[PDB]
Amino acid sequence: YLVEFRAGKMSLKGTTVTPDKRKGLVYIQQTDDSLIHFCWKDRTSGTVEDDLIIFPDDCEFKRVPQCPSGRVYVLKFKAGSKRLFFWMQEPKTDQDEEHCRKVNECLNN
Amino acid sequence: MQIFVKTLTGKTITLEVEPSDTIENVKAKIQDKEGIPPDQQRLIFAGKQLEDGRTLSDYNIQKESTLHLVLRLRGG
Repeated sequence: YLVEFRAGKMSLKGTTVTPDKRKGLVYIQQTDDSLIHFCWKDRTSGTVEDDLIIFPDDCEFKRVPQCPSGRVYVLKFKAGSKRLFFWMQEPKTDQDEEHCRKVNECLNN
Repeated sequence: MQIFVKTLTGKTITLEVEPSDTIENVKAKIQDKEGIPPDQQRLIFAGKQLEDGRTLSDYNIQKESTLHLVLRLRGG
């Protein structure tokens, strides 16, 4: 795929964001259907849980500066008020923003 | 109600619609203002493309919501 890295996701349990403990990966499958597929696949069972259709400006991938860890990222949808939280499972932060940048590029193009 | 449809150019097109209005009609309205064929019009809302056989209420599109219109440029 275009972009594929290890990152955990979070689920909105009721009214509280609860991070997942499973070792999953985030991959962007840009198909010829012009649908930027942003999907989350678990490396444990190899099951794809999340699979959305990202389009320019609609889905704004950004990092949360209000986090001490700094590995928390969020896919803020300008429509539907949807927000998906993810946390980089990368050992070093030398490629944290780099991954995000590549993601944003593919999501908007 | 009024909605804000942002195109690829970042243009925020304010369109007059109702919750009971079908997406296909929205495309027709945009074709009146812009003139772009609805067949190449792709409306997105919350990482999901809007189907022509659906209404604004189906996607829970409230008043002053931000819609997205992306033109499929397959030829290049």
